[PDB]
Amino acid sequence: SQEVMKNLSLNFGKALDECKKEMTLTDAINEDFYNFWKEGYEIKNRETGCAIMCLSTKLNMLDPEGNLHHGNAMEFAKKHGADETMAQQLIDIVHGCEKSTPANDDKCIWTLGVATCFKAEIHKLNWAPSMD
Ligand SMILES: COc1nccnc1CC(C)C
Ligand SMILES: COc1nccnc1CC(C)C
Repeated sequence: SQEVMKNLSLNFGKALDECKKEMTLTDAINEDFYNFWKEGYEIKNRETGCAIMCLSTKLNMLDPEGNLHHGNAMEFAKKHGADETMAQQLIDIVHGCEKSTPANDDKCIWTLGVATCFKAEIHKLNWAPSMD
């Protein structure tokens, strides 16, 4: 549900400010986060992939190679209002996109691709939120 996905994204984003400092990241990234769930919007900045990976890691959802920890990702979904069935769905999508996205040494870019694949799957389900 959109409503859930809205709360997830707001909460995934909360620690952005800490990552900064910790990464040297710019304001191109805030424009990418602000626009993320916009239909057809396309993330072009490498450094936004870096920021997602830093956020996910800080939430214990990511191993040091960029892959999803499925258990921890379920725990994060459930903490923010996803029931079981929605959470496991979110998980099957990230995992599916992990498998489909070309492998890449550049974790930041690979993370872009996964996050793009994910966003597209979520619009398809009619779950992408309107983030004011
Ligand atoms: C795990 O990452 C997430 N999980 C659920 C919802 N939103 C995101 C992130 C965004 C949009 C930055
Ligand atoms: C956990 O969220 C994530 N984990 C790894 C890479 N990308 C994201 C964003 C998604 C899944 C949209």
